[PDB]
Amino acid sequence: RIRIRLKAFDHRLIDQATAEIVETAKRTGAQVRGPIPLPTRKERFTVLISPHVNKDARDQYEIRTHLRLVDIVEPTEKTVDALMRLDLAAGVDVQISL
Amino acid sequence: NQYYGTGRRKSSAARVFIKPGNGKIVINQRSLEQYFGRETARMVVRQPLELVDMVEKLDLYITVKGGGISGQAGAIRHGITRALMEYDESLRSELRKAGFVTRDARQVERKKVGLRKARRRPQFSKR
Amino acid sequence: AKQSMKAREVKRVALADKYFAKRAELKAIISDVNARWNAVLKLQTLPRDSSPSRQRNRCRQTGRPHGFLRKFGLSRIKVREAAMRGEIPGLKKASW
Amino acid sequence: PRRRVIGQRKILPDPKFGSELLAKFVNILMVDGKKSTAESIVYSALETLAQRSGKSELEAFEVALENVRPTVEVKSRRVGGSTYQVPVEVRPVRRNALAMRWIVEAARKRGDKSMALRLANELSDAAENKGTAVKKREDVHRMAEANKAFA
Amino acid sequence: ARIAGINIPDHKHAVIALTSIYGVGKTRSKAILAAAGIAEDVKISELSEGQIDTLRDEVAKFVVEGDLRREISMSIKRLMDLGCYRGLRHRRGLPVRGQRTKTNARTRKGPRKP
Amino acid sequence: GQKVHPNGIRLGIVKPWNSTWFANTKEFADNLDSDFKVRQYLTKELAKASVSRIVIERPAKSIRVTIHTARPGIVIGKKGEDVEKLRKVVADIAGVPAQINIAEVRKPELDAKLVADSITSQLERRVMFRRAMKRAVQNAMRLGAKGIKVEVSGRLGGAEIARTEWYREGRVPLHTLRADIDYNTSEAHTTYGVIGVKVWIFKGEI
Amino acid sequence: RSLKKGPFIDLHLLKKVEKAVESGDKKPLRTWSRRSTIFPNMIGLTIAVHNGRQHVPVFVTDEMVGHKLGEFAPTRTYR
RNA sequence: CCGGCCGGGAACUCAAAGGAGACUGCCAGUGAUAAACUGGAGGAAGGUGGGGAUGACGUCAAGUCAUCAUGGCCCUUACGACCAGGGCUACACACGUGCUACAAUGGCGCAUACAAAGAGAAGCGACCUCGCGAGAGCAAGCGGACCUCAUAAAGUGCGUCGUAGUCCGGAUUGGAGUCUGCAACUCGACUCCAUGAAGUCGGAAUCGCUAGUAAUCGUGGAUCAGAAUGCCACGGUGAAUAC
Ligand SMILES: [Mg+2]
Ligand SMILES: [Mg+2]
Ligand SMILES: [Mg+2]
Ligand SMILES: [Mg+2]
Ligand SMILES: [Mg+2]
Ligand SMILES: [Mg+2]
Ligand SMILES: [Mg+2]
Ligand SMILES: [Mg+2]
Ligand SMILES: [Mg+2]
Ligand SMILES: [Mg+2]
Repeated sequence: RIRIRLKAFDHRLIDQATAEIVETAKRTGAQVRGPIPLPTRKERFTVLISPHVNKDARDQYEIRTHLRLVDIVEPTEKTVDALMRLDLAAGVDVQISL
Repeated sequence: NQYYGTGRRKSSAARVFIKPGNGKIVINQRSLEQYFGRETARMVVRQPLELVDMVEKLDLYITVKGGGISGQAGAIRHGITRALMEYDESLRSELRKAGFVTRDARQVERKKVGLRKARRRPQFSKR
Repeated sequence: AKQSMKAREVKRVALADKYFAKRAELKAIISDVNARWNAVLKLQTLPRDSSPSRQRNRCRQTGRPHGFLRKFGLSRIKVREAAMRGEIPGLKKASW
Repeated sequence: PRRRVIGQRKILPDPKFGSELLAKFVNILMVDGKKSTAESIVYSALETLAQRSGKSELEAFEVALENVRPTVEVKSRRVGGSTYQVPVEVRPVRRNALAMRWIVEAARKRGDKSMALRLANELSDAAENKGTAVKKREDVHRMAEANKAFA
Repeated sequence: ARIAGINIPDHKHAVIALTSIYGVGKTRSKAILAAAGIAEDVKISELSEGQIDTLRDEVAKFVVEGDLRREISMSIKRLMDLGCYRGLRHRRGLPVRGQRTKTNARTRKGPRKP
Repeated sequence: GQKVHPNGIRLGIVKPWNSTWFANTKEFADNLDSDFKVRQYLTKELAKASVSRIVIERPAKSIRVTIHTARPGIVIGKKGEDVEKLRKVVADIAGVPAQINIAEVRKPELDAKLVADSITSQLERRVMFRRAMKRAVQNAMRLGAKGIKVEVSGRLGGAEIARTEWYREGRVPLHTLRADIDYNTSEAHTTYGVIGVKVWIFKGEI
Repeated sequence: RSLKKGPFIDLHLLKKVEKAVESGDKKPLRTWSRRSTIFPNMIGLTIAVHNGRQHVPVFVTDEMVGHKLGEFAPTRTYR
């Protein structure tokens, strides 16, 4: 009935706003279709390391981006005030509706 | 209840289901032949039924995706012996000496800045 | 990299949206089976840098018009420097 | 090979017959990892040879292979100034890694239309030792035995 | 078995034989045999006279051969008369299209010596 | 040169990160420039306020910004006053509203940056480089620190022909990823050119 | 060879071509516009085409039309 | 509606967080009763399992004042700044690095099976339609395990070619076109028709690679309006050899 998307580069953190949000539900109203892991899209950026020349040098950086799904089935108005007002985790992207 | 073994090789994952019955085989909803039974390694899906007899004693329906011709046929091969699981650990000893137990861990190695491909090195001229 | 080569590019983003995207899509359809009255294209006498792809793409920090990257808007040289000091969120020396 | 002496991967005996040996053959004729198309060209020459010799298949191959088999070879040895060609008695196992390699390689440098044909024509010329490859034995013999003096 | 140009080709599948003409490049020969009502994979033996000169008309349609050659050589002069870039190039023996000349403009510049 | 940046290689492990926000491909850049624009201004201001490190976060349409200083009061000014004139411009530069916390630097002798900075500032003052190098390394081994190395570089004192010269006292295992290594950098801008300071401070492990 | 939908030509030039049609030619006729496609309404004139250092005279004719003004003003002095 | 498609099903494939597992530790031989090697066991993995990252003190006044910074020096109505057009793309030559071939282990037509990994709103663009075609008009879905890019190719089956400068090879050039862009003259990519160089496997000499590697086969990305045989990344099939 309502699912919230989570992404953040940090992983030892995202599931702790997940397992957090999850908890702040299965306590209150509940249902919650568990937290789904979901494809970690990881960009790579490979660049030349020497200011001048030396094309075989190069550093090879990446940016992992993790997701979680949530899905809450029964929307209680308490459960619905349980995400609201109890949320935090600044570097975590959360998407409400779809 | 269904007796099963995974079996996966080089980026191919085949799931293999057994049931005492005929010697009929389905893969990806298809005849053994109709998939790759008529190609390089038709004879290898069979293999895992050697010292362990059949010809039409047990039935096996499977699916498999990822990789290619021989990697898919490799997985399945590994899933058969892994499903012969059900029929004891007395047969899965010359399934060892068959070399069929093992997980063929050979993957493809990465392209690496500075080279042409994994090991291939740019020809260099001295002068 | 030379104030003026910088200045040039600011002038170009400026113009790039005073007109183009705006005044310039008077061209988009203006050239599309509405045929004809040639005054159509001709109009193209506008500032020149007015066009978007008259813009280069420079390391937001230094001005380097080479070794640029869109994610970060910086040159590989200033990127690595920021990467190593954390500074760039999420980014570390990857391996696989 | 400075230190780490080794063994050898043991490829999987011929999908059609059950022979470690032909697997070595196919792999040797094979090119650009085209195994599929590789075992095609071998059996098709074995098909012609088999009947163009009658005498079976397996055993027809071995007696034509029994020819180009070498026994002694000249291993270099660059010592005090001189390259010194030192004849040495060569292993049984390498005795056909070559033989097969000279056969395959001989039919490649050849004029018949398809490779299956050429292969058959080497197999068959060698059968009655009178092929290019058999001459590669009637030469590595010549070039050893001359350095016979050395030993 | 001449068809069209002084050329006299045949003794193999038709579609390929036709290519012999100066002005056919497969696509035309497919368009010819098709519009002639002929099986492309036919030799000429069987291909009795009846069919042969039906073709000769189909080919007659395009500016092939010496006419083609003249027409083409004409165009190359046109450039040279005009004294434009692509012409000045044609007279100089160097590549018209833009290919670098610092190296490997050989097919146009012709083999090396000095 | 050929040493992997010590801080950089650790980030995944044992070392933090001085920018932690999320953004997608689009604003990612626009952010970086903002960040490197706020640290820019802020460091020119709290220059003589011993600041060792400024972290940034943009909490949903807002910018947080922490400022690690070994002179917390001087930054904060007469009962809040300064932080205000900071917040002001810091939000004028981030395109959004701005909080701005002021984390304290206990035992600044342990901060690579505040170390380097002082060595850097001592040269400009006009002091012996061997002397400074030695002071640093000491009050450091002193207040803990299972090791530290500082090196300098170039025209040390005046040389036409330039040098490096280091000091590795204690332990500094730059190959062990577990090892807590606070590594930083400062540059002296002197009358006969520029001297580059690198310091490593080995604190622990796990 | 490109364009497809409305042959191109600079304004100040094309009007520099009608300041001599209605009038009758003057001396040469400078354009840097090596860009432009040559138009029938230019045949008979002499247009001065910049090549990098100066403007080359080019009498226009009955087949210099689908060609650029630049195609007749060489730019790299080679010998 | 024979489409996992709708109920559903929590088994399995996978997804991504956490866990266990491998230690010469177990048998045995070798070796000083040591270190180790060797072979055997079981095991998905045996002997730093495979790959990566990680590059000590230092050597070459090695390279970078043009990424930026910076001591000193020099110009300052010019060594700075603006604009147009050209040039960095020139062409007797030489060298390096590559790409495409000389072909039947192949070419071509047709049918057809099996990947991985990435990219996407000033974007990826389905569909339908028009165009032989590159493309074009129209238009859905997707910030995306949803939707799009996108129908992998090697391969396999049939047929065709029959060893020829050929149905091998695609250079160069004429003609006519497509898209981007203010603008394809110099110098953009691509397409249709025609065109069909050298080249039949390369002297002296020289390089790569020890296994999922070499070889071969397609796939994606960064930069980027446009402009990849380069670069970076991806799996398919898949060797020979080491006294
Ligand atoms: Mg590969
Ligand atoms: Mg500057
Ligand atoms: Mg551009
Ligand atoms: Mg060349
Ligand atoms: Mg180590
Ligand atoms: Mg130099
Ligand atoms: Mg200065
Ligand atoms: Mg240049
Ligand atoms: Mg061809
Ligand atoms: Mg060859």
